[PDB]
Amino acid sequence: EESYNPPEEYPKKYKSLRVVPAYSNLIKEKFERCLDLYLAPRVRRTKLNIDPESLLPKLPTPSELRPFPTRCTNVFIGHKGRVRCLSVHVSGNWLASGGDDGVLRIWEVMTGRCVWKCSLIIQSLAWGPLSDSPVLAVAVDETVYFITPPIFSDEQIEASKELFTSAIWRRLHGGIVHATVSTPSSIKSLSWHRRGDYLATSSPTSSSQAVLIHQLSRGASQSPFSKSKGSVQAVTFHPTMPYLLVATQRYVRIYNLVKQELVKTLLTGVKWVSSLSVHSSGDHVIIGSYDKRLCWFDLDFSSKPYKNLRYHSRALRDVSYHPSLPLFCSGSDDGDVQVFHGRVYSDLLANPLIVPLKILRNHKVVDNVGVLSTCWHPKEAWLFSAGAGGEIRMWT
Amino acid sequence: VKWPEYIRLQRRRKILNLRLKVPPAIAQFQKTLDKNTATQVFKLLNKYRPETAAEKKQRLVAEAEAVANGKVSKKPYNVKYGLNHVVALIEAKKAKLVLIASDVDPIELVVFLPALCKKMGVPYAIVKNKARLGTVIHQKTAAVLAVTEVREEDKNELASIVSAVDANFSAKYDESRRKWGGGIMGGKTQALLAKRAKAAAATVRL
Amino acid sequence: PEVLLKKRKVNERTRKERVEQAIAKKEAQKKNRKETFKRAETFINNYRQRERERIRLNRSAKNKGDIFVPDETKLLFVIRIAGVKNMPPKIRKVLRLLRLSRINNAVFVRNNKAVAQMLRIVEPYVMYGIPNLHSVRELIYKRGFGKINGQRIALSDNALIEEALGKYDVISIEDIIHEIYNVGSHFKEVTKFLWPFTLTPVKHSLMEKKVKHFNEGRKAGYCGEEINELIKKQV
Amino acid sequence: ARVKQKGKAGAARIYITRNQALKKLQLTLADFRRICILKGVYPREPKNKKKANKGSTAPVTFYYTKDIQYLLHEPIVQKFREYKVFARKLSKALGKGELETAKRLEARKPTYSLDHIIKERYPTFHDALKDIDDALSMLFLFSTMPVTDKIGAATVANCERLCAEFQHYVIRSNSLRKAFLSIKGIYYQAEIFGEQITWIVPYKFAQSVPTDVDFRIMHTFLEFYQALMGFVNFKLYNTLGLRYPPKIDVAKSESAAGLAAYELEESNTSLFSNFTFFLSREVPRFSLEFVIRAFGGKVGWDPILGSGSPFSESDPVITHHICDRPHISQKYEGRIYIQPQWVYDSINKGILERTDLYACGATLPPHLSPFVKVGENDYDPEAEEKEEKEAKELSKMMMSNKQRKLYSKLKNENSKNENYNNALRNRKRDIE
RNA sequence: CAGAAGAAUCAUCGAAUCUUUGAACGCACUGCGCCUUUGGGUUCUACCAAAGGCAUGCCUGUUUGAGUGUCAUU
RNA sequence: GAGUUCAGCGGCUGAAUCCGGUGCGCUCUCGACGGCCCUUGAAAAUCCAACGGAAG
RNA sequence: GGACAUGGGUUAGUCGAUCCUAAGAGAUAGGGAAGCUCCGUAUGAAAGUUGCACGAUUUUUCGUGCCUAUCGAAAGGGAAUCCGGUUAAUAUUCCGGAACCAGAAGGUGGAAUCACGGCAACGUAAAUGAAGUUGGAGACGUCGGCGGGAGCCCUG
Repeated sequence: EESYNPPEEYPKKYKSLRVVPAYSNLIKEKFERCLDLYLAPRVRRTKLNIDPESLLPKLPTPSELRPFPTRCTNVFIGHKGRVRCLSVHVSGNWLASGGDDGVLRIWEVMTGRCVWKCSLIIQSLAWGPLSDSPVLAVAVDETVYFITPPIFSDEQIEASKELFTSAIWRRLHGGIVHATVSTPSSIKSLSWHRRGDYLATSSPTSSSQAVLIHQLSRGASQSPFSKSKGSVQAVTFHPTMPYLLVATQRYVRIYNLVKQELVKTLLTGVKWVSSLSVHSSGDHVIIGSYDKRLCWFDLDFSSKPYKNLRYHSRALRDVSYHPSLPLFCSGSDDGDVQVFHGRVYSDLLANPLIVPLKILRNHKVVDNVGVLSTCWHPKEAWLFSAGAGGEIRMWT
Repeated sequence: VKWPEYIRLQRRRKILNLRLKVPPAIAQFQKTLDKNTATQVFKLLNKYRPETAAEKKQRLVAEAEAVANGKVSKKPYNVKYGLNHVVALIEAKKAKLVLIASDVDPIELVVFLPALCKKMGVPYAIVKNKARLGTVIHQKTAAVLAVTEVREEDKNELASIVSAVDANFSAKYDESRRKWGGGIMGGKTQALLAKRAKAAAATVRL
Repeated sequence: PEVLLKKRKVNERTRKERVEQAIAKKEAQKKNRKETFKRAETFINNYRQRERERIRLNRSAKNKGDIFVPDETKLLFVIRIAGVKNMPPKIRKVLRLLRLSRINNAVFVRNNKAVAQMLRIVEPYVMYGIPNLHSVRELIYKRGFGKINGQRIALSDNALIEEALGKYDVISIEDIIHEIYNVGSHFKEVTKFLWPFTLTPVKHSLMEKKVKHFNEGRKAGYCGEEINELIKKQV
Repeated sequence: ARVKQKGKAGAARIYITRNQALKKLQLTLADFRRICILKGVYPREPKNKKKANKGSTAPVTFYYTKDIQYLLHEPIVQKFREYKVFARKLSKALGKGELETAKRLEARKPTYSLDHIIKERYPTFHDALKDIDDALSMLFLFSTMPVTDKIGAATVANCERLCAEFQHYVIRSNSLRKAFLSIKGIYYQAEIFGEQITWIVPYKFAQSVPTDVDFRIMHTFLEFYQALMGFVNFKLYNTLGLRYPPKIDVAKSESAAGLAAYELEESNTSLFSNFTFFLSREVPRFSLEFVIRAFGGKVGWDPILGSGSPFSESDPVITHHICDRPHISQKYEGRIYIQPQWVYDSINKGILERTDLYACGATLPPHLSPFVKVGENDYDPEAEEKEEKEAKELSKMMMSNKQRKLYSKLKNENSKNENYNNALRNRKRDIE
């Protein structure tokens, strides 16, 4: 429908048929048709019978399953640098955060106050599993401090003391220092045992002694591996029976310390592994990777990841699963956080139902770094997100 | 470089016929009629080509139809060809102009023709390639052609061609055809042969 | 059944590179074939031809101031078939006046005494006859070129004709055809606008390509109605 | 058993390259292409090009080995070799100065008939009628081009005859359905034996050859189509009972009578049946005569457009006088003066159109292409967000091959065109 | 002997069949190939089978070539 | 679940088929050396890799 | 009776041959010889099974570029199978169970837009490579002692 006077678009408009010229390209188009007839290869297909691609998607039904961490309403500010790591207490009322500034800030979740402003770089920080012993292990370079803030009840400080009262051990605005542990390498990730008697420290720089196990009952440290192969990126403890999970650069390894043996080596198939999270049931693992990929591992499915997810535009930094609610989060340097719902069914036939729930946005990105760490609330579907600008977003 | 055997034979025969001493009866065929006169020769010869096999049958069937319905001509004029026929014409002193091909393969087929043509008093010329003569007579090759009679229109043309051959082929060469041919050597060949000759003559006489 | 025509396996990059090197070879050969030799016969042959023309021109002019001037028509088609090196100046000018400055040039002429005497002067070089409606139509419709601002422009559209000839009520190719075939008031202006056609002989047969001095057997003189066949072999 | 050598079967054995096809047939590229034009042969790309190329990776065109083996026993190939022999005998005849024998050789020049090529390419007439449109497009394109040293005068004459015969059949059988006018030319759409035929006829103008197209390729396509059209026209004329070929009036052709020269002597199709149109000297008679006579309308035309006019200028029987010139000095009465677009709009819509709107000097209603069908939403010239995003970013999140990606082109291009031509009506209304 | 009922272990003989070899001829001496065409099967770009082909010297012709062999060509 | 050996029954049913220690031991093979060489110690089929950057 | 008579008996994608080459033999090219025949084995051979690639088709008569025998080993080299059971006579072959190799196409999932990490040696589920140019395995004497393992022997 292109002619002398078409209303479709305005080729050229001609006031009359007589003024219409002769198309000088007609022979060229006909010649191109000849060449296409006997030179253009002909491929035969199934003609893609009329089928809108909207039939390919299945039904996630988010309106039913919607523990929505809706838009953030509480913003915590005051940190002058990137919040490298943050953690929430077992009670869920205290959120301790830290970063390269070396300033440790404890925030009250319900009010948003920064009551504990004592500063005391911060690699990571993790609370103890015992409520009566709220000891926070904070890693600074090669030193880890077991700090028990006086904000808690007085008796809890004494309860945390008796837990302990390779790596060398040593025993201020309320600077209640209890135990300082120094390691040859700069520890990257920290993990706590279920009973609080064991501390796992992982460092990527070291090869022989990348991971160290610290027992508070004997007050000593040791290397769980006689011969460690490959760099170690993160470490954690199984939340159901005592396995130790080593997240290397490429693989995720399960080791039983009781037998001192290897259990399963999960092949992420990824250039670089960033961080890992474990479902409370212990048979599902979520892996964040530098390849902008999220890998869901089902220990009862296969060594290979059960599913692969590659929406992030930048490297996936942190992944965390909510301890009670069937939700998990993934924060990357792109400034956007992906919130997914993972429903785990104990039945063999029922495979886990993993569907997206929300894509949180409006987070500042500084020096190609956006979201650094994310934490789940111990009680409800509330998310603490740490940005590179010192902003902590509470996604209720 | 590795030439094929037949290509090597071809080029060696070319050089060998040059280095050797060619007798005067065989060396006179190295000196052919010039390019201008040969063009004028073949202009006259192409007005007397023998009629083609189709054109002859075309004429004969034309006369056959006339008698088939119901029912004196002129003597045909053309060029005379064929070695035995032409030699018989020269000895009969009937040929006016004999044109000998310069590369008849067994050369002795035509080696006596320049002498026989000069003995009988016939103007003759040696022209290039056996194929040019063959083309005139609708053949692949003619060892020799001859002209005995031409129409009164072309009597003056033939008298001019005969004079040109006399001036450019017989008056020319002449002494050059009485000399042994060959012995021609390259630019550097004599110097190489002189070194070889003096080396051989020194003590290599066995 | 889903057959798709993929991109051609022609490699357009190397194709146009091969186009350019072939063109560069043509320019190389064109600048290479220079200064052929001239034998003595060709010089005499020209002189005999020039004397042949001089006698012809004198005999046509002296005591022969007449022309048979074909009738029952007003439009004639004149094609310059042959040319001779170093024409006599009188012949050179008449060909220039009739706009036959190059060989195979064809021009419409109004049949009258003035064009007839000029054609008689230049008779051995031009083949002329009476075009019909069919010959006039296809010649303009397939080889008509106009004088737009003094360059040779194809008559692809009627807008240019209307722009350059609107004062004489000439708007279309068909209007041009009607004016030419009827010899109207603006016939002189239309012929002025029209470029002379270039009816070069066509060599399609293998025999045509090989034979020398091929000019389709273009005879000279007034060919009458046969020129329609000659145009038909061309357009 | 034996160890099977790698790449001795499968795609490596089924597909053959172009060069290997050349050496197999002992053909040259120009002759291999020419036989590929006449036959139905074309490149075929395999799924695994590297495997089919014996492990190599150079970009190489592929053909079926079975397709090539079918060309080993082609009688046309021996005709290509016979032409090479004849061309050399002609060369020897002329080079030896034998003009008459050259003429005899030219008379007995080896020619080949494309009978079995058409049969083996199109088994049934309806198969030919399907891919007949490309042939008709080319024969009409080359029926108006000037003669070249590449394409002969006989070929041009045959193209005109075959095109005119087909136009005569369509007019006689009233098989024409739609005629559309575009800048490229005139698109005709007819139906024969149920099949649909669509071709293009350009406007007659003194164009120039682009000089970038290879006319050797055009020669073989013209040769193939002319044989195809000849046999198609023979059957169509036999179907109508008309003797084939129709006789040619030499005098009428000499006077440029067009279709009137060929007389078909016997061995909403009536949209304009009760009408006598007249043609002025500013309109495409080669197109208007075709459509009007195809739909029953009688035609008279200006004498300068061609002899054999049944009507004159002064004949009062003229119902309509088509004239695209903006000025008519000798205006008639009862012969209402319209523009050419009136006729073709009537053809497309199958109804009589508004002569007042199409009268001389009036505005021109927009041209409608009958080939364009109404789209799903394209403009014809005549709480939820959370569920939506969840249902839209799960296939790009979870689905394996992400074949849903095709929406990025199917919906995107259609929506952009729909948005443009839907907002166009808003702009034009605002301008009004 | 048994069994069968134009017979016949008949004659004549002009039509046919004629396995592997052998001058022995695709290559070898249980095998190993290539080329053209056709066909099959729980079944098809795979596999299989069938048919017709492929020795050497030379002669006549045909086509395609090679040659710094002999020339012609404004 | 096979085999072997014991018990039975009328094919069937029971059990066991285990834990060691070893040696200039014999046989075979592999690894790491040390000599003597001299004449410094078969070939090919076959498979793999590197340099290279044509093409998209 | 290993005699005679009558019947029965040898089952393989994985074991051998088949494929490769060895010393040598040997047809072909050419040359001898009256001759049955002999010499000769890349030799003054036009020594290429479709030697290979390139091209909008090149005056619809093909141009450009590149690279330039066979036999002879059932002990040498070499893709791949074990266990249990079964016969009057056959078993890595048959039966039952369990594997392996080679080649062939599509399909499904995964991977890169010609992939990353580690100072490095190098690693990984992937990670195109034409012409042309190389490298490695095959593939390499013999003797002595030591170390390792298996089976067998000894024995609680």
